This record gives sequence, C-alpha cells and structure tokens, in this order.
Amino acid sequence: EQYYGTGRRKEAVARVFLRPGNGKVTVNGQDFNEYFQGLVRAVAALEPLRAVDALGRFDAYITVRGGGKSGQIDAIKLGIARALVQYNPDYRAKLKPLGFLTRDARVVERKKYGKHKARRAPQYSKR
Amino acid sequence: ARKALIEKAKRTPKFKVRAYTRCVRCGRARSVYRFFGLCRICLRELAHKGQLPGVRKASW
Amino acid sequence: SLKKGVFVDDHLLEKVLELNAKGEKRLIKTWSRRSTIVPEMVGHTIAVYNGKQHVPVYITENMVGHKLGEFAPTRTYR
Amino acid sequence: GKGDRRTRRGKIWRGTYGKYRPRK
Amino acid sequence: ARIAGVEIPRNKRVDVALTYIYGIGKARAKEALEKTGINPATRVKDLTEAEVVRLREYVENTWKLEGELRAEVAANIKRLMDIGCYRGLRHRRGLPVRGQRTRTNARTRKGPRKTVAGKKKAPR
Amino acid sequence: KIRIKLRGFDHKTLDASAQKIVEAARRSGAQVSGPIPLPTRVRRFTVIRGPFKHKDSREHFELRTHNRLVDIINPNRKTIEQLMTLDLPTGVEIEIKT
Amino acid sequence: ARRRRAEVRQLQPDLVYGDVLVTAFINKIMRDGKKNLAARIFYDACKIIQEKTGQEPLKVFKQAVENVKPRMEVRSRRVGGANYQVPMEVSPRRQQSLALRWLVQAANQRPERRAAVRIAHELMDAAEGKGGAVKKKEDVERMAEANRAYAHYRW
RNA sequence: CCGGGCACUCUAACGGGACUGCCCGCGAAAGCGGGAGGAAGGAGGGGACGACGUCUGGUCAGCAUGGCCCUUACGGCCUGGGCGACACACGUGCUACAAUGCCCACUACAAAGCGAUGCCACCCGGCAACGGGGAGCUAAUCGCAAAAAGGUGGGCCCAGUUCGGAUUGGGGUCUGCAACCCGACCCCAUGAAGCCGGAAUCGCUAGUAAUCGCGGAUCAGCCAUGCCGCGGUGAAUACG
Ligand SMILES: [Mg+2]
Ligand SMILES: [Mg+2]
Ligand SMILES: [Mg+2]
Ligand SMILES: [Mg+2]
Ligand SMILES: [Mg+2]
Ligand SMILES: [Mg+2]
Ligand SMILES: [Mg+2]
Ligand SMILES: [Mg+2]
Ligand SMILES: [Mg+2]
Ligand SMILES: [Mg+2]
Ligand SMILES: [Mg+2]
Ligand SMILES: [Mg+2]
Ligand SMILES: [Mg+2]
Ligand SMILES: [Mg+2]
Ligand SMILES: [Mg+2]
Ligand SMILES: [Mg+2]
Ligand SMILES: [Mg+2]
Ligand SMILES: [Mg+2]
Ligand SMILES: [Mg+2]
Ligand SMILES: [Mg+2]
Ligand SMILES: [Mg+2]
Ligand SMILES: [Mg+2]
Ligand SMILES: [Mg+2]
Ligand SMILES: [Mg+2]
Ligand SMILES: [Mg+2]
Ligand SMILES: [Mg+2]
Ligand SMILES: [Mg+2]
Ligand SMILES: [Mg+2]
Ligand SMILES: [Mg+2]
Ligand SMILES: [Mg+2]
Ligand SMILES: [Zn+2]
Repeated sequence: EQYYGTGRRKEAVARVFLRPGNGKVTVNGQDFNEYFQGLVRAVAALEPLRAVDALGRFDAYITVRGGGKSGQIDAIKLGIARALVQYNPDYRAKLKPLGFLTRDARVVERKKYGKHKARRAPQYSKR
Repeated sequence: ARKALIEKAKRTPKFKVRAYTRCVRCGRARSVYRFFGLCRICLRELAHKGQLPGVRKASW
Repeated sequence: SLKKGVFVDDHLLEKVLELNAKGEKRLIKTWSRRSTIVPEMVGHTIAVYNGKQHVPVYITENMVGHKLGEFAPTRTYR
Repeated sequence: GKGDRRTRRGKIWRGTYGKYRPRK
Repeated sequence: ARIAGVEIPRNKRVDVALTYIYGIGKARAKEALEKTGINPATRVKDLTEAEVVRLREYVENTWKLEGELRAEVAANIKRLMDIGCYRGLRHRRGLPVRGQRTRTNARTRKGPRKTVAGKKKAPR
Repeated sequence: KIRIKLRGFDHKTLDASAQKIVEAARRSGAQVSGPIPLPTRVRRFTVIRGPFKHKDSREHFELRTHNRLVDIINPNRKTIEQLMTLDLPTGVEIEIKT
Repeated sequence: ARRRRAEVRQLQPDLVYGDVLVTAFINKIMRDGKKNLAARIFYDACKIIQEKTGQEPLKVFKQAVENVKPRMEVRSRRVGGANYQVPMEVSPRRQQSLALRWLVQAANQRPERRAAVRIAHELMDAAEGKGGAVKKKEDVERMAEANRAYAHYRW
C-alpha cells in the first residue's frame, strides 16, 4: 500500500509516498508540474524512477515543507529514492552506485563577526 | 562629571523623554541593555565569573 | 509638524497678549527659537537667542508659520 | 531601483509600505 | 499636438507622453483618464481630434503646468529671501536646503569639485 | 485537565524535577501525558571583548531558557496533596492551569 | 595552491540534452546565480536554432565549442631585464574553459537586443567558423608561433 | 475544522557510530598512496579554544588605581547653541549607469528571532503615512507577517529613456513638553551627476563568491545604507 521515504535536503523536509498505478505526482496539495511551474529543474526530482525504468507505476503522493522550491526538489529527489529503496531489497543497485544518497551536507554556514558574509571580508585601506 | 550624573539619571521628575538608561554597576550611559542592566564591559565581566544566571559562553 | 496644536510656548503670547493691550512699545527678548510666529505679532521685534546673544529681529506677516529659530543663525560664516 | 520611493522595490528596500506597496 | 504651454510629446503612448510636461508626472497622468477617458496604450500620433481637446482641456484647465507653475516656484524661494530665515538662506548660499553634510558631499548643490589646497607634513 | 509549565535554565535539573511529577502523578491516580519537551527560547547577545575599540574578535553569549510541559488527565484529590505540597524546585519555576 | 595538485570539480548532466559540456555553458551564461534565467536563455536560444537552421541544436553548440578551443596560447614569464611571453600547449581542461568563456562574452558583445538571440546567433557563427570567439581564438593563435623564438622556455 | 491517532514531520533528552580493527602496495618503525563497505574515514566539515614573550601597542573617558592639580570653582543646576559647521582630501559604504532590464496585476518555497499600557488580526476613515474602534496573546497553540529574488501575462523598445533617483517647491502624518537649526515616513510636482570609471587597488577556493529577502540589539522617535545573526538561488578557477 503505502511506500514512504524521508525527504530532507538543506532545510527542506519532503514526505514521499508511493502508490502503484498511474503516475500522477502530488506535493503539498498540487499537481507536481504545477507547483513547480517554471523551474526547469522540476523534472529532475523524478529522475530516480527513470532508472529503476519504473515511472508508469507509482502514483506518488508527496508533501515537502520548509526551504526553497528547488531545495524542495532536492528533498523530493531523495524521498522518491529512500521511499522506493525500501520496497525493493535489490534496488540498492542505484542509490549507492548512481549517487542518489546523501542528505548533500552542503548548507549555509554561520556568518562570522567581521565578515560581511560569513567569509567576504570587508574592504581594505592600509594607507 | 560622572558622579552627579548617575544620581541625576536616577531622579526623574522632568519629562519622561529625558528618562534615560545607564549601567547599574558602572556609571556608563552607552551600550546598556534592557535586560541585564549591565554595560558590555560589566556584563562580559560578571558573565565570566558566573554571577549571571543561565548565561553561558555561547556556542553554535 | 503639529496639525492639532501649535507648540508655541506660552511665556510668549502671555507677554505678547498683555502687550496687545492697546499695543505699546515692543523690545522683547526670549529663548524660544523653538516656538512659532503668531499672526498679528508683526511690529513686535523679538530679539532671539542663538547661544551667543539675542538677535534683534523684527517680525512681519511675510514670516509667520515659521519659528523664531529659523530667523536666528546658530553658526557663523553663512 | 531600490532607491525610488514611488516604486514597489524602493518602498520595500526602505522597509516601508504605501500607495505603491499597500498592506493588501 | 501642443497640449500644454509649448510642449508636444510624440509617437509614444499618452501615459508616457504627458510626463514630458512640467507639472505632469506619472500620477497626474493617470489622473487625467479617470476624468478624461482614453486608453493609455494609444500613441499620440493616432487618436480622435476631440480626445486631444478633452485631454488638453482637462490638463491645462484643471490645475497649473509649466511656467505660470515653474514661475510660482521662484516666488516662494524669492519670499524665503525675506529678512533671511535659515531655510531662506542656503538657497542664498547655494547650499543643501534640508540639513545634510556640507562637510563632504552636497556636490549636487555645490558648484564641479573646486579642489584648491592644503596641509603639509614635515619630512624630517 | 490541569496544565503545568516548567521553565528554568539547566535542563539537567528541570528534566528531573519534571520527570518526578509523573512517577508520582501516576501513583496518585489518573494517567498522565509523558514529560513533553517543547521548543527552547534563546537569548543571544554579542559584546565587543575589548573595553574600548576593537569591533572585531568580539564575543557573544547565550541564555537557554528551557521549557517543558506535562499534564494530568483527571484531577484527583489524591494528586493534589502531592503536587501542591511537593514544592521542590531548586532553580525551577512552574505555572499551572486548566 | 602550493600544496595539493587540486582536483577538478565535476558537473551534473543537463536535464534536456543531458550533457556536462552544456551545463558548463549555461553556468557561464548564468549571471548572479539565477539558473532559471540562465537555462531558459540557453534553451530559448535553441528554440531559435530550428528556425535559423534545420540543424540539431546539440550539434551546433558542440561544433561552436570545437571551433574555438585554442590549440595554443602565450603565458607571461620573468627572467631579467624584461619579460618574455612563452607560448605553450593547452590542456582541454583549460581549452574548454576558454572556448566556452569566449562564447558567452562574444555573445553579449553582439548587438542583438535579446539575450537568447545573441547566444543563439553567436553559437551559429562559431559553429560555422567565423564568430567573435573564432576571432578571439585566432588572435590567441597569432600571438603564439610568432613568439616561437622565446618558445624554448616551455618550463 | 471535530472526533481521534504517534506512523510521519518536528520539538528535546539520553545513546550506538569510526577504532587504520579489513585487503593490496612501500618500510626498521612511525607511516604514505590506492581500494571496498559506509551517512561519514584516516583530525569528517564548522564553532569555543589563541604558549614565553613582542610592539615603553590601546585605554586614567567604562571601572579600579599611585602621584599631580581645582575648591563660592578645573565642583553642581538650568534654558539656548554645539558635537550635524564646509573652498576642500581621503576611508568604508549604499543606489545606479539599464533589456540576463525596469514597471504593473496575480500566484508561491524559508530560517531565525521578537513581543504587556507590547507586537496587532479583523473592521470602518484616508490615494497613502496613518487614525478612530476592537478579537486573540502570560505566547511550538494569537500577532510582528509580507519573504524577495523566483512563476504567469501584461506594458515599455535602446532613447539619458517608463534607465537613474540626487535636488528642490507644495501638501501631510506619527513619537515627543519640543522636530529653526537638526528626526523619520507619505503624497503631488520637480527629474541632478551618471551610457561602467586614470594611476592604482580589494574580497573570495563551494554552499564559498555573487545575488535576494528576513530577524534582533540599542531604542519614544531615528538620520541603520552600520553591526550581529538567518535563510532563499547558486557559479568560475586552481598548470604551477
Ligand atoms: Mg546566503
Ligand atoms: Mg581596519
Ligand atoms: Mg560641567
Ligand atoms: Mg532618549
Ligand atoms: Mg525608476
Ligand atoms: Mg635592468
Ligand atoms: Mg578545468
Ligand atoms: Mg617493511
Ligand atoms: Mg570537529
Ligand atoms: Mg605609548
Ligand atoms: Mg579614571
Ligand atoms: Mg542646552
Ligand atoms: Mg543640539
Ligand atoms: Mg559625530
Ligand atoms: Mg548639519
Ligand atoms: Mg503563500
Ligand atoms: Mg532571525
Ligand atoms: Mg520562531
Ligand atoms: Mg472589510
Ligand atoms: Mg487606539
Ligand atoms: Mg487600534
Ligand atoms: Mg525627494
Ligand atoms: Mg564595472
Ligand atoms: Mg577601463
Ligand atoms: Mg601598473
Ligand atoms: Mg580558500
Ligand atoms: Mg536588517
Ligand atoms: Mg528602533
Ligand atoms: Mg539623515
Ligand atoms: Mg553604520
Ligand atoms: Zn558597566
């Protein structure tokens, strides 16, 4: 019945659900290709299914919260993987080989005092 | 003139406008806090001793 | 900018109003460069303070919604 | 630009609201 | 078409056109459409002969509109000259006038940076 | 029905003092909702180390205000004796409602 | 850096044509971290390839690139009395970088009002073999060889 | 939203984890390069942490403090002025010179903080700043609140322009006894220099630079474009 994976990527938590059937995709109450209209990176989150090859099979029901639309697309791209990895003891041959598993620890770092932007150091006179 | 001031500050009779702050420990008018009641100088000092409840060398 | 009042200090009109009595002399000093000019207060040259001395400034209708301060120069070398 | 009061941005940058950026 | 004084915008849309008049900004522009009645997207080249009139009428008639406008402006400043109120001067001395830092900037009311100069420090 | 708050500072104590009010709230009758740790409100403030002029290398502190909630389902005259008289907060603070 | 040899950052394949050599470009096209605008332009440019040419977009871009990778450039050097400009080989790594770069710059240097069109046409010319890049490549070429004298400083 | 449910998410408190223990290569060792499993290796990536001493460094104006000096004043109060002066030079900054743009209507994705004569929903008045009413909050359970860039479609058309908002005139609002010197917003009208900056020179090696919006302290109000923080989008390059 339900197939879930914890979608999380840079202050973005996505809830992935996979129901066999058509292929319809939903997020926080909207059609995938509608909630992400404009973002040419949208069709990237579904890329995991496109290599398992098994797209026309899971009516995925997601709900991502927190972060940025793109960040969300990342959280999702991990859920769609973490979710279906569960219901396929053999589908491990992709989440490890085709690097689809990493929280991307890559995240914004604290702004140190005396550095306009956590690193960009102020100007300089000397004279 | 920093003695007569601490007192002058305490008194308040005139227009609430002029009612201004000033460090509790040291007679300092600049960089005080609506909390602690201490000045940056003072605060950090006490802070290091521990006499400032729940206050801890921040870390994140 | 005052739209309900006129913040024009009282020890002025007080001394201006009593002077309004048949209208006598005029020489009158003050430190209210912060108050406003009152209509009909023309002819009442009011020396205003600036921090140094009192500028013997005449006062006429041309100037009214102004402050006696605008009329007193605070700094030197204008 | 962020410097024109009579503009959505300008008003925003200034942290204000008004005829060019009303409160809904 | 000469709508005002001696001003005539061209081959553009009226909403932008009028702008080219002293006294008429973007505001008063659309302010003469709720009372005039015309579709802004229209170029000044093509448009009913009457529209121009009903336009010019409103515009010129309503308020006041280059010269004399531009002329009143002076007077005020002239008036500021009176006995010499503070804000009155500054215009007199050609300095900024709403309290700013003449020390550094203010080059907009100040004359080109008339350099001239100054201090020297002993080498030995 | 009766609600109880738990602020304070050292989450080392507050945790215990709170936890106590359950192992002792069950023995007094009605069941209870396990010590729930709600979010922490924090007080951060920076200061310029030097007492003069050194806007850099300054130093800021924190003041973690831990909160903690727990609640009894049914108000037994039993529990009352305990809670009301078992006031044992070293540096803790507790608010109670309904 | 003096320490390590430094390893090349890898890129994520395109979403439309799926090719790093593409993303690379889009990136170079991107100004102020705004990819959506960076990609569109690029693609919108291809949507203006079929018209100006019944060619497969992917191949024009691919060619344009090849038509600019500078076989060789000159890099300064100090010795004494004056500085000789030594001419030497160029690994694809830098070639691609250069080529790609020149493309974008050249584009924006064009007089086409829209951006799509610029990258667009620019791509075509290059692809063909006569674009600002082509020139900026040729120039670099000229520079070298001519300085073959000092070439014996390959270092 | 109601009943109801801890599975998610999360909040916050306690644990396991990674130790060169495995394999190959080099060696006397320590230990280097390669590889698998793994979320993560060989200090995993950031914080806190800065030796003996150095600059007769800084600060007697935060405080403490030896010596010196003043006492109807070198002490104290007060109203007014000043620290905001301006022919000029520099430092750091902010907004820009535009179509990878600007404007306008609509529609989304944050994090981190903050709040008692305090933040204000929601109404009615006003073009608006804001003002009369008035619900909720002792605040993961109400408010500040809107993220902006983005996405949609609509308007400009390469022009000092619908680029850019300085300057000034007129009309207002709010805090405060009080905005002349000297506050910040608002609206109308003005639309300045600037079409990318000499000699020079700065920052940054990845979630960094660049770019966009947000919180807080101080604080009636505010000259904050500052500072201290948060998050969104998200690169180029490193032969040597
Ligand atoms: Mg950032
Ligand atoms: Mg410095
Ligand atoms: Mg004194
Ligand atoms: Mg005050
Ligand atoms: Mg503009
Ligand atoms: Mg020589
Ligand atoms: Mg390379
Ligand atoms: Mg050996
Ligand atoms: Mg560490
Ligand atoms: Mg010294
Ligand atoms: Mg002392
Ligand atoms: Mg005074
Ligand atoms: Mg003053
Ligand atoms: Mg100063
Ligand atoms: Mg000034
Ligand atoms: Mg929304
Ligand atoms: Mg915050
Ligand atoms: Mg919060
Ligand atoms: Mg209503
Ligand atoms: Mg009220
Ligand atoms: Mg009210
Ligand atoms: Mg202005
Ligand atoms: Mg430049
Ligand atoms: Mg140049
Ligand atoms: Mg040079
Ligand atoms: Mg670095
Ligand atoms: Mg801010
Ligand atoms: Mg404030
Ligand atoms: Mg100011
Ligand atoms: Mg500053
Ligand atoms: Zn103090």
